[PDB]
Amino acid sequence: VNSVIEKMNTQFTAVGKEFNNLERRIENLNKKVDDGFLDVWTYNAELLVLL
Amino acid sequence: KSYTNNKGKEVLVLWGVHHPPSVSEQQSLYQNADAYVSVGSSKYNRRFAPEIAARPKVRGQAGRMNYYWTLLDQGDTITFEATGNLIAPWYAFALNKGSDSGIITSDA
Amino acid sequence: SSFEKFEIFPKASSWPNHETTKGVTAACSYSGASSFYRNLLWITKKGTSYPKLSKSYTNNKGKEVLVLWGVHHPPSVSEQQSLYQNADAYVSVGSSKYNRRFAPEIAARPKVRGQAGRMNYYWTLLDQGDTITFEATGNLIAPWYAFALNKGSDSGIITSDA
Repeated sequence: VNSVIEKMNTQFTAVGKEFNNLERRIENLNKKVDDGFLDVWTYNAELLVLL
Repeated sequence: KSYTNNKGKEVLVLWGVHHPPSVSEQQSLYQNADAYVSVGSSKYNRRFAPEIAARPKVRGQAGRMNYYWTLLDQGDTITFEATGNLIAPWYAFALNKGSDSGIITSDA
Repeated sequence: SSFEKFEIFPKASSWPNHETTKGVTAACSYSGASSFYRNLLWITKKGTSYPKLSKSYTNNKGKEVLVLWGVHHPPSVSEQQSLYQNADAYVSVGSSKYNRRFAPEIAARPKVRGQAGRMNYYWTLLDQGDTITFEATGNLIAPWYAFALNKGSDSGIITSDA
């Protein structure tokens, strides 16, 4: 249990950003990045517990 | 008009550029049909010119005003040089460091 | 997802003082003859006299409106003299959140499709309510149609040959 605790790193400050109406492309890229990392982390956590 | 800093830290300077929507208002406020302002430093350098155009009113106003900011370094100076529309800075800020902060929109 | 194409400025009514037709070039050729785009309008003078123009528009459709226009510039001084009788010129587009003056430029440049002039194109989304004003002195390509947009997301572009 102590090994499973100490492998997961704590996360530091992360704040959502801002964009105007002419930078929609970068904003969609930002949302794709955040959702992709979120899906990978929740998949790793559930699979680790289930094994 | 010029200004130097000595505070050892960076200085965040604001200003604005007004333009009225009509020719006669520009004539009334500044007596010069042509005009420009200009901001100069080491790394920042820009001339501004006004424009005059008709546009619908917002908050009972038909004129407009743009706003600008520039970080200074320690040492290096800045010069304002204007002929018709300068909004001069009246205060400014000297910034410290210490990172990892941000904005939270909540109602707690 | 979907739109509705409608007409902001009718070709017959909205332009009494200028020349609506004779706005046609051979680089945009249709069926061998010369033609022009079906959503814009080239505008020249009615008889070597150019009144300074100003025209507004409001929306009421409850949805956003996507408005196009263009700014022409010819490559030579005499062509700018011939088409608009004004050596200096500007156009200007105003709304609540959009505001820009345009000026033409005159410079020599190599021909493409047998043409040495150029033309830039611009678009702006409107909101429900808020208006827009065009105000021009030498080079406006006025919008002749526009679009009212719906919603319904998750679509895109596919380049294929199936």
